Amino acid sequence: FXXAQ
Amino acid sequence: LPPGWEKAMSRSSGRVYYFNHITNASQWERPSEPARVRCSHLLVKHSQSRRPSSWRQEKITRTKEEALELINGYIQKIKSGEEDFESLASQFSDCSSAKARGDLGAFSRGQMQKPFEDASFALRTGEMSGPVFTDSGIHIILRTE
Repeated sequence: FXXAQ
Repeated sequence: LPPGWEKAMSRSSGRVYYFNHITNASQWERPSEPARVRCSHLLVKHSQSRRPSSWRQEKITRTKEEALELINGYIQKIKSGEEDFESLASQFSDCSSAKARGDLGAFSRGQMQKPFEDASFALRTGEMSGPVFTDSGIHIILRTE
């Protein structure tokens, strides 16, 4: 979720 | 100098400046690790983004080059004081965090896409990155805590 690993 | 910072030479003016190869920040002024940081960001997605879609537009077709031009423009308006980071994030970020003025909350290492993590942890509180590239798109990151 968006810039989460 | 602090982590990531290097001395450089202005091509248009000849004056020394400082560049950070982790955050892509640059500034004239000589620059002034935490367990957690709090950051906001402004994301501009492009056609090569892992998910070329956002709340702003269902099919994102702009090229990476065009995304970078938009990011550079937002940085310019932020640095000149013409626009606030928070206002630009709310209006133009291709992330749902736009609804919270770009705020992502606090995070530690081992949670974010790597270029984003590294930039966030190399910023000092209050500092803003340059363009940061991830699989998501291109970010401007502001460290708030």
